[PDB]
Amino acid sequence: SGIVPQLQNIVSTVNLGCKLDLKTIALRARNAEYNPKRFAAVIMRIREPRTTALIFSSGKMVCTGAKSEEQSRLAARKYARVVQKLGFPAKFLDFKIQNMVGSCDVKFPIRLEGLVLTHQQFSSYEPELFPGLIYRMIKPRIVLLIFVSGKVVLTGAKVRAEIYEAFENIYPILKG
Amino acid sequence: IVQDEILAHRLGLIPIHADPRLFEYRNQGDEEGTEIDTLQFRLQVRCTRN
Amino acid sequence: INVEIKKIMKANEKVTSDADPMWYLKYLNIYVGLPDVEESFNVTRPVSPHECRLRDMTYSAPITVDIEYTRGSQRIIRNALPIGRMPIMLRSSNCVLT
Amino acid sequence: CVVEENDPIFERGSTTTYSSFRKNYYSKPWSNKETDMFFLAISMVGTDFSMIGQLFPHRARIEIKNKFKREEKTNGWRIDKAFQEKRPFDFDFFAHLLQKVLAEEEKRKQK
Amino acid sequence: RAAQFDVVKHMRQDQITNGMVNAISTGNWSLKRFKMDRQGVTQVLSRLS
Amino acid sequence: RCPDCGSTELVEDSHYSQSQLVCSDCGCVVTEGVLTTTFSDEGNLREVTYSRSTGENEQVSRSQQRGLRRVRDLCRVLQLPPTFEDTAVAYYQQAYRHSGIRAARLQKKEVLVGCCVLITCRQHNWPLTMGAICTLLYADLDVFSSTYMQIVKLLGLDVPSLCLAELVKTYCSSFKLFQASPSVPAKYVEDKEKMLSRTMQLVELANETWLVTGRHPLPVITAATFLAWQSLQPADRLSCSLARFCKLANVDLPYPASSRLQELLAVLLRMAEQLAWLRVLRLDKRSVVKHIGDLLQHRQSLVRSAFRDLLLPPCMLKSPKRICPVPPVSTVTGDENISDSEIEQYLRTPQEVRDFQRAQA
Amino acid sequence: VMGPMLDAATRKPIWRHEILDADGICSPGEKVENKQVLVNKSMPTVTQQPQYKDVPITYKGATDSYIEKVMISSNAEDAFLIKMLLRQ
Amino acid sequence: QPMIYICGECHTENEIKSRDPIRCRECGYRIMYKKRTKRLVVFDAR
Ligand SMILES: [Zn+2]
Ligand SMILES: [Zn+2]
Repeated sequence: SGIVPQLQNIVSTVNLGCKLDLKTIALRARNAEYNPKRFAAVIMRIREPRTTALIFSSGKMVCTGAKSEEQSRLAARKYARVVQKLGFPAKFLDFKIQNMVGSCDVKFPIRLEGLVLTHQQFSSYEPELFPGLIYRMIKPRIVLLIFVSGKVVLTGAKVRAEIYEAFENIYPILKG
Repeated sequence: IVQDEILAHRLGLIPIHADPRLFEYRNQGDEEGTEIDTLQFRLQVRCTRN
Repeated sequence: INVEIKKIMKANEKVTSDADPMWYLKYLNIYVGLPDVEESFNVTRPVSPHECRLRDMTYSAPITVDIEYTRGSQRIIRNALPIGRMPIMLRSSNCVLT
Repeated sequence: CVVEENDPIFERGSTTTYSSFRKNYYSKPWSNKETDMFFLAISMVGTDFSMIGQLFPHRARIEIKNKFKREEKTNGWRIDKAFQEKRPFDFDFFAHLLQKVLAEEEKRKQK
Repeated sequence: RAAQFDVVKHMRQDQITNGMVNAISTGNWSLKRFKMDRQGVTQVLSRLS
Repeated sequence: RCPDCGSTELVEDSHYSQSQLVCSDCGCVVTEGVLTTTFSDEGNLREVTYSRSTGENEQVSRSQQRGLRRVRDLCRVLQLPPTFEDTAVAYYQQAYRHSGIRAARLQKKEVLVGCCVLITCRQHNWPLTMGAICTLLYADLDVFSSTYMQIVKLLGLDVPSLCLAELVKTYCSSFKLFQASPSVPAKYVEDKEKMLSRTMQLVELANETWLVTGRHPLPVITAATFLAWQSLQPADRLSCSLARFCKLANVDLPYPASSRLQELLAVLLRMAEQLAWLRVLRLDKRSVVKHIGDLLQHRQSLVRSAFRDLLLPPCMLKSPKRICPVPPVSTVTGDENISDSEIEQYLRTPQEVRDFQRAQA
Repeated sequence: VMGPMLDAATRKPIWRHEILDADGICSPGEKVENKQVLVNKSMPTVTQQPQYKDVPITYKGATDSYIEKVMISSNAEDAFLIKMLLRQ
Repeated sequence: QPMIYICGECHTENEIKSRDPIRCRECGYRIMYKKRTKRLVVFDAR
């Protein structure tokens, strides 16, 4: 197709294997937010990889904003080190990529009605609510937001190869 | 607008100036008709605006 | 359709419930209009009685009424709200044949 | 029984209604000095949205979150520059600066 | 709910229409308010001539 | 078949008020006489359905009964045929089979009723915007849309596309410009058929010029009917505006419609530059409406010439020199740890901890 | 409505489906005899592939009848109403 | 196969296929008659 998508967001979770005290980690950290009146989790933000993490007292932690799996792993290790520095036996166990969202462009307009007429069983196009067509391909289980501008957003994959194959499979459908 | 059966009945009542002695009775059946015992009259009228 | 229906509407112009007082539904004026057909999508269209005979439908006119009510103690007025369909007698005042 | 308390209003005559499907959450705009004081509050306290929302009576929490996200997306260099420099927590001078900002916005509204 | 109820959301328009249609077609009139039970009020118009 | 010869060429032919089976080869019958019910008993016999005769229709919760009655009154206030009511109640009973759907609040059930009647009208080519449906619901449109997306993701039923011509036919008739009521001057009255045809031509022009993709249809329809009303009499209607027209028609105007109108006007300009007499006349955004009919006469060649010189949102039509800029490849992570002073920078000092405790004490 | 069931032996419609047109509806102008279908109606039996059973409108009559007109209309319920006016 | 019909007011030959909304161009009438057949029919003058 001559076009390679650009991964923009990576979501991955990791278990620390130990209990945490949210008030302690929120009290001695400058980048920690904790408001138990609304949300019972700690929000932290690491700047160099430009990522944001959610920490729960049950020992689970999740990261968002990464660009690749290696950056997500680095952010998870940084957060584990931060938790360990606050007097907690945090561990880096059960790390697996949960979700990835990427963006791309085709550089030509796309008729959002021909797609829903030819691929009705794979998409739910409603211009009355949202302008972008929502395509749900079942073989890789990928969700795609398509616009008249040609730029397409892909989500639901587990590895970069899945995003690549989804894009290379949806490209002839958009071109046709 | 005139019915087909009524039209055929009206056409049947129209007399023909043909001499009957020069023709013969059609045999039983034979709807195709022969030169001796039948005559054909064509009526084709297409009404249109002036 | 011109006098008696207005008297019937005036006899039951106001209807209210016992619970939640200060709430009411007040009828102002009821109209019968011209006979139409709801064949078109949310669109009325003049239809002849012969077309109603052919299509096996009814030859009626939409009975509408203008009203005023209270939703949240804020009085809201409606100027054109259809409420029924009255079959139109042929050669009547509102019939298309007259 | 109420006496001349409500006024007649014509609304929704039961015709084809436009599908809005938009809830434009009203948000107070951001000024230049307001952006500067928000940046200095971030540099002094960190990324604690609760404390920032507490010291911003003229703002909201969701507005602060949106502003912080847009800043991280656009001016990450200025964000890192503000995060590198530190400043001790000030309370009295902070209230004096709040009163100064109040006077400034009052003068702006007078214009 | 705090969502104020209004009659417009329940103004059934098929009630009177179906009542009139049935009373004219079937020809049986049952008025419980007057206890009137009549039959054969409406008849099919004879188009013999 | 034939009992003697075995021929299976048995034909059903009606005798003199008698039905029987007979073979065409040997003329022998195998079964004569038929048993049919009399209408004298047909009017006496009562109907029995499968659900009521199996035990169903009795395990109907009060909430399910309320939901089906809501479906009934919703399809009745719209004056829908009984087939629409049957299809809607069938779709509701089919969607109520899920455990996650039956266990919900009244708002969820009401927006489900709304989405069910929406799907019902979408099936039989009946255009109906979601706004008119949400109007009759005691809920908001955002949760309605969320539940719609959820149920179309869970069920995956057929959802036809909203036809623009039928939507125009439904939307143009709502205007009071066709009747010379005392609330509107006689100068604004027009014919319904001509206005409908002009609006249909204009919305077709918008469809072929990328003005129905992404944007809501109703503002485009309003802009088209406004241009049609203006072109029907520019001598006495060009001085008006879209707000004046919507106020006179007693219809809530869409907010982006005017902007959409502008875009359509621009399209007209891109057409007016192709026609020789119009490009010599040197029209503008205002004086282009009076020739709209002419633009609709040869719209095909005009839009072909315009596209040979597509339509995109103005946000991206600013000559973007950097399209999808490639980020730098920085997938490195060092050996095991890049640095440790970051942790010392992110932690709170005892003075900062005391200040935080004193601030919200 | 199914088309006329043509006989493969003679490449012509059967005596029962003789008066039917290409659309399965009897065309005006011809004569109708006893035990002849006017509309080749077929209805589904489900209410996975749909199963259609034939329920054609046969003409019960001792004498022959001639078709004067065939009116096809469409109601709001998408139901096609077909009315044939037989003349004797 | 081109199936032809005649409207009720304009009386124009309209070609529509199966499962189409019964309508007619340049109008809105919904009464659609079928044209007379082209087959030969024999009548008796009795
Ligand atoms: Zn035999
Ligand atoms: Zn016509």
